[PDB]
Amino acid sequence: KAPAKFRPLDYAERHGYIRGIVKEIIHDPGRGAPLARVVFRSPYKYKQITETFIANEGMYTGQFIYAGKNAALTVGNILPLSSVPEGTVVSNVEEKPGDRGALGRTSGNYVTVVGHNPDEGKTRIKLPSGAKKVVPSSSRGMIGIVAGGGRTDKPLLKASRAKHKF
Amino acid sequence: LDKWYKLAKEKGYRARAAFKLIQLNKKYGFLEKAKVVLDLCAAPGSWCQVCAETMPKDSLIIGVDLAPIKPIPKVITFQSDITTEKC
Amino acid sequence: AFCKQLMTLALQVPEKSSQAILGLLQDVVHTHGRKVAALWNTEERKGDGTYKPLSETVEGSNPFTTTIWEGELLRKHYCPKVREGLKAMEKELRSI
Amino acid sequence: IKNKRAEKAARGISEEEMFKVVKTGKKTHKKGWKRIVTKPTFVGPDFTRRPVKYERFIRPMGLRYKKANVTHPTLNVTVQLPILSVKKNPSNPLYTQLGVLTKGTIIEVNVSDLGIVTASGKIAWGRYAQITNNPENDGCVNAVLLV
Amino acid sequence: NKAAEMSVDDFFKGGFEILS
Amino acid sequence: ARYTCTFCGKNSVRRTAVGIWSCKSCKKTMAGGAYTVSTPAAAAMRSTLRRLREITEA
Amino acid sequence: PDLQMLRTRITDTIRVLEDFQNLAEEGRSRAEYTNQLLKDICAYYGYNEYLAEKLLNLFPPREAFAFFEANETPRPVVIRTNTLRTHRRDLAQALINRGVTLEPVGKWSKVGLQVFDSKVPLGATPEYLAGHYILQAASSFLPVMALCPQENERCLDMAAAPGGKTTHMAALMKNTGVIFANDPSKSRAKGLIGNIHRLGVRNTIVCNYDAREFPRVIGGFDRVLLDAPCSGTGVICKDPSVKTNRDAKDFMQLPHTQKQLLLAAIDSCNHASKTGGYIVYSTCSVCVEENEEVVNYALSRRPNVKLVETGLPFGKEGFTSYMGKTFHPSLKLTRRFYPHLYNVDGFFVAKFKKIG
Amino acid sequence: LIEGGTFVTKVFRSKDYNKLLWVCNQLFTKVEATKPPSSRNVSAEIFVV
Amino acid sequence: SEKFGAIISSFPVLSDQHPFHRDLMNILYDADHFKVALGQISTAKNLIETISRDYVRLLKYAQSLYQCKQLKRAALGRMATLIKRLKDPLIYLDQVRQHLARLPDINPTT
RNA sequence: AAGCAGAAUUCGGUAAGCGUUGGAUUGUUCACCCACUAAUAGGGAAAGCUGGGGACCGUCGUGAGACAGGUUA
RNA sequence: CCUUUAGUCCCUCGAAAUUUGAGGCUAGAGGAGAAAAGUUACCACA
RNA sequence: GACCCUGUUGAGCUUGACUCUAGUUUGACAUUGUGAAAAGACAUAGGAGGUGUAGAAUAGGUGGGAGCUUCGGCGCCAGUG
Ligand SMILES: [Zn+2]
Repeated sequence: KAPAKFRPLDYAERHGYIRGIVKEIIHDPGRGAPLARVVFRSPYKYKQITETFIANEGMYTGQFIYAGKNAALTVGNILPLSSVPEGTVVSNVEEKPGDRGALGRTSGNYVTVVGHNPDEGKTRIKLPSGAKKVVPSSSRGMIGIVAGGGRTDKPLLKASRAKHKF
Repeated sequence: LDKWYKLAKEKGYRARAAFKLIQLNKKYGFLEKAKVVLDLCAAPGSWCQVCAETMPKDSLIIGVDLAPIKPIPKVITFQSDITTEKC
Repeated sequence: AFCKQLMTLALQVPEKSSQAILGLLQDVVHTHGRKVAALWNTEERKGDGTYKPLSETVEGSNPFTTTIWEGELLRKHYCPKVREGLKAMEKELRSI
Repeated sequence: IKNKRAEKAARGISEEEMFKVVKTGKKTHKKGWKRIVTKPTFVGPDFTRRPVKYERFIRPMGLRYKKANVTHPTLNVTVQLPILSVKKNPSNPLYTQLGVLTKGTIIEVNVSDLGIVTASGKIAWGRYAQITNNPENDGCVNAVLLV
Repeated sequence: NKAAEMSVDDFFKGGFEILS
Repeated sequence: ARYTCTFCGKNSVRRTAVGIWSCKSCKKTMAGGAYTVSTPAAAAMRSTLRRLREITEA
Repeated sequence: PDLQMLRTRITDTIRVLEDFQNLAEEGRSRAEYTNQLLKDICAYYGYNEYLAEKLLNLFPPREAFAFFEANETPRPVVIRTNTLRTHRRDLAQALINRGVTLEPVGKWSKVGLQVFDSKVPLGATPEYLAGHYILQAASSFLPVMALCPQENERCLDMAAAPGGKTTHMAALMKNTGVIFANDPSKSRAKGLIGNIHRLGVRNTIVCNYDAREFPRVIGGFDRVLLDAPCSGTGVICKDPSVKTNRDAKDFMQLPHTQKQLLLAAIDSCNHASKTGGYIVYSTCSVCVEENEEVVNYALSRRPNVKLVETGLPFGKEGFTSYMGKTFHPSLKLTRRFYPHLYNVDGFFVAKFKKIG
Repeated sequence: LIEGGTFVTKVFRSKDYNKLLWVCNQLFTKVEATKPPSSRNVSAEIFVV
Repeated sequence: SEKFGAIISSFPVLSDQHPFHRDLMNILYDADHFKVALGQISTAKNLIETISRDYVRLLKYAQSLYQCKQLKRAALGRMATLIKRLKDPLIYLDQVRQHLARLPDINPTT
C-alpha cells in the first residue's frame, strides 16, 4: 500500500495542534502490523492529505485525533517526547525529528521513557531489546501498544548473559 | 522503408521487432499457456504489445527499459535500468 | 432432424432394432460431433422458434431448438444391450 | 472556465485505410477515382458508414478539426468550444454534407461552459456560430457566436 | 463401424438370450 | 471467536485480518491483537496511563 | 469560488447534520445548516436550486452525497446477448478472442454482459453486425423482466425509439406473436427499424403514432409496456442538461402527459386474457411527482387494475408517504434503483394487472 | 525463471557468439538459433532460444 | 527545441544536489519559483513541437504557393507568440544564472 | 556589446581571401549515430549515370467484370 | 383532419390546487389524381 | 485532370383529390341452460392497523384546544418538522 510515515515538519504541528480523521485500517502482506488509512486537513490549502500510520492496539475508526505539541495525551494522538511525562508507553518513535518514525514498528513493541533531561533537551527511551537510548525531545511518537499482540511466545535467554547473571 | 516497415504501420505495432517475436512464437510456442514473461528491453515496446495480444487471459507481462515507454494496456512498464541491483 | 427423430424411433422399436439405431447414432456423433452437440446441451439450445415435430420438410422442423430427452426412458429399457448402447453414445459425447 | 474544467478533470479506422482495403479487392483502378477533399473538415464520430454517394470523397485526418475559438459579442470574451455540427456552408451544398469549414460557414457549438441564461431561466447548451476566418490558410477555426 | 456391423442381415435371427 | 462490541453494545464482533476486527451492525472496526481484541498487558498500561494523567492533573 | 473549498464545506455540513444534537454552533438552527448544504451542493455539482432541494428531500444527507457523486461518474458499458442468435457463453468467448474484457453483469440476468475495455470498436465487431448483441443499459433490462411476454401473444411497446426493449420482448417471445413498436418520432424510428432487422426480429410492426391514440387504433393487447418520457433525473451522467434545465414548469407538464399515457396503456390491455393482462410502467427518473404519483393516479381513477409483485430480484421498495402526500398502501410493491446503491441508472418499475 | 523456462536473446554474430552458446548449453537443455524472416538479411543479428 | 533543451539541462537539478547546496539554492532562488519557471520552458518547448507537427501535415495537402506561404507564416507566428509569453520566466532565469555563476565553491565534505 | 575575473563562450557588424573530413548505413524510430578536425555553412548554373520503388474498337455480361479478340503512336 | 401564426383571457376536456396543457372561435400559411409526375452543385455509364 | 450540360441508371425527397364500400381488424352486447368447486367486487356487524428524512419516537388526516388530572404524570413553551 504505502509506507507508514509521519507528517512533514511544519510550523502548525510544532507549535499548535491539527485535527484529523481516520477512515479504515488495511492489512498488507509482509508484516503483521495493521496500517491505518488517515485523512488530514492542510492548514494552507483546501486539500486533504493522504497519509498512512500504523494502527495501535485499542484504537478504532472515527477519532478526531489531535496532531501537535499540545495535543491530548490519549491513545491515538502523537506528542513530542518533551510534553509526554515519565513512564508513558510510546510507539513508533523518531530517532531524529524528521525521519517520520524509525523505532518500534513491529506488531506489539513499545517504548517507555525513564527520564527527561530539560537543559539541552533530551529524552531517554528504552528499546524493546532492553537497550537504553537518548533521543531529542523534539521528536514525536505514537502513544500506546501497536496492534498485533502475541507476546506470550518470546524466549529471552542467552548462554552468555546467564553466566553473567548473578 | 521496408515490407515489414509498411505492414507494421498498417497493423499498428510500434516497430517491426514485434514481428520477430511473432514468427519466433510461431516456430516455438513459448508464449503459449505459460503465464509470466519478463521483457528486459522494450525501447519502443513492440514485444510487449505482441505479448499483450496473445497470452492467455489473466497473464503477467513486465517490461523494463532505460528510455520512457508510452503506456500499453495490460503491460507493466519500468523506467529503471537493467545493469543495476536496484532493478 | 434425423438425430432427434431417430431417438424417438429407438423408443418404440424391438430390442435389436433399437440397439441398431443406438449404434448408428454413436457413429454419427463420433464423425460429426459439434454439429449435433448442442442437441444434448440445454444452454446451447437455439431460441429462434419452436420445435415442430410433424413438419413436412426436414428444414421446416427447427431441430436445434429442442433437446434430446429420450435418454431418460432408454436408460431404464429392459434390454441390457440397449442400456449399454445408450451409455456408449454419451461416452462419445463426453469425449467431444 | 479553465478552472471549472480543471476540477472536472480531477474528478475505429480511418477513411483512407478503408479505401485501401476496398481498392485491394477491386484491382482495376479507374483514373481519378480518389477525390481527396483538400479543405478543412469536421466529422465527429470515430467510425461511420457512408452512403455510396459520398463513399468516394476522402477527408484526411490532418485536415480535421474538433474545436474553435468562439467569441461572444455581448460578454466580450472568447473560449475554445467544441464543434457539434456543421449547419450550412454558403458556397456548396455538397460542402455542408462533407462538413467543409470555410469562411462564413455556420456551425453549431457547445456553449455550456459560458453559462448563458435564456429567457426561460435555462442554461444554453448549443448555439450557432459563423466562421470568420480562412481555416485552410490559417491553421485554426475562428468563429463569432450568433447571440 | 457399429452401423455397418449391425446392418448385416444375420444380426436379427431371433435367438433368445437364455439359451446361449 | 465472537467478541463484544463497545459501540453497538452487543456480541457482534468478528476477526477480519491478522489484527483487524469488525462489527457489521454499526460498521466499526477494532484494531487489536492477533487473537484477542484487548491484551491484558495493553489494559495494564492504559490503566497506568490514566493513573499518571490523574497524577499530572492533580 | 474555490471549488475544493466547497467540497470541504459540503463534507463539514453533512457531519454536522448527522450529529447536530451534540455538535452545533451557538444559535444557528439546522434549518440553515441544510440551506447551507443547498448552496454548496448547487455550486459544486452544477445544479439549480429547484432540482437540488428536490433531490435533497428525496434522500438523507450522507446518502445524498453518494447520489451526487454517482451522477458525475460514468456507468459501465453493458451488452445484451440476442437469444434469437446465440447465448452468452459463446458471445463472451467470441469477444474474448477479439480482445474484449467481459464478465457477467450479475446473477440477476442470464443475458447481460459487462465490458471493461477492448482493443476493437464494440459497435463494429463482426458478431455485432451479425446481430449477436446490442449495446443497452442495465436499467433497460428491468421493464421486460417485470413484463415477461410468453409466446403467441400480442404486445404493445409505446416508446421503442432505441429498440433495446422491443428486441428483448421478441427474444422472450421467440419471434412468435405480434409486437407493436411505436415511436412518435420518424427520425428515431429509423434506428429502431435498423436495430430490428440487424437483430433478426420478424414479428414486429413499427408504427409512428402518438401513444395516446392506441385504444382508438387497435386495442386488446395482452401485455403493454410504457417507458414514459420524463425529466431524466436518473440519466444525469449521460445528459448533463438535466442538472440546470428542469424547473417547476417542466415538472408540471411531464406528470400530466405521463398520467395520460398510463390511462391509455390500461385501456389498451385485455383483462380477459388467456395468458396475462399485465401493464408495466417504467421511468428513468427518481422524482416522486413522476413515480408513485402517476401510479397512485391510475389506481384512483381506474379501480379495475391492481399492482402486483414486480418480480425483479434487487431493488428498493417504493414510497408510501411523502411531503404530505398519502399513497395507496399497495405501492410498496413498486421498486426503485439508484446509481450509488446499484451501479445502474436511476429507474422505477411498476406492474399492473387488469381485472375488468 | 522456473525450472523448464524459456529464455530468448538477440545475439549479434561474432567470435563471442560461440562462447555465449556454451553458457546456455551448461545452463539449459535445448538450444537453437532461428533468425526469423523479419530480421534483415544484411543484418548479422540472430535469435538464440 | 535545441535552445529550450539547453536551458533546461544546463541548470542544476535540485533533487540531485547535496543537501547543503539544495537548501542554499532554496533560500537564494525560491525553489518553488525555480520549478515553476522551468516548467513553463518545458511546456513551451512541447507546444512548439506540436505546432510544427500540425502545420507540416497541413502543408502536405496545400494546393498553391499562396496557401503554403500563409501556413508557414501561421506556424512561425504562433511560435513567436508563445515565446513572448515566456517573458517573465526568462528574466527570472537569467538573474539566477548570473547569481549561480558567482557563487563560491564550497566542498560539502572536507 | 554581455558578471565578459582568467579560461571557455554568447549575441551582433565588415567581410566569400582561404577551407568546409573519414566511417556506419550491419538493432528501433520523427533515419542519424561514431568520431577526427579550425570547421565539418547553405544555395544557383537544373545536368547526366546508378540503386531503391501505354490507348481505341469489338464481343459476352453488368447490383460486376472477362477475353491468347482486332488495331496502334 | 391535423400543425404554425396574432387576438378576446370567449366555451369544453384533463391535471394541481392558490395554476397549466390540449381542443373549440376569428383569418394567413402546408399537406383530374395509383396512371404516373416533379426534383438533386450526389453516384455509375455513354 | 478539373469545369458546365444532356440521356439512361442508382441513392434520396415530394405529390399522387373527396364520399360510400368489399376485404381486414378492435371493443361492447344477444342467443343461453342446469348443477357443483374456486376467485373478485358489492352488505352489514366486528376486530387489527399506519415506521421515506429530521424529529427522543411508528406524525392516518381533519377542529377546537391552554389547561387535564384514578391527582403525578402530563401540557404549553423551546425544538425538529
Ligand atoms: Zn458494533
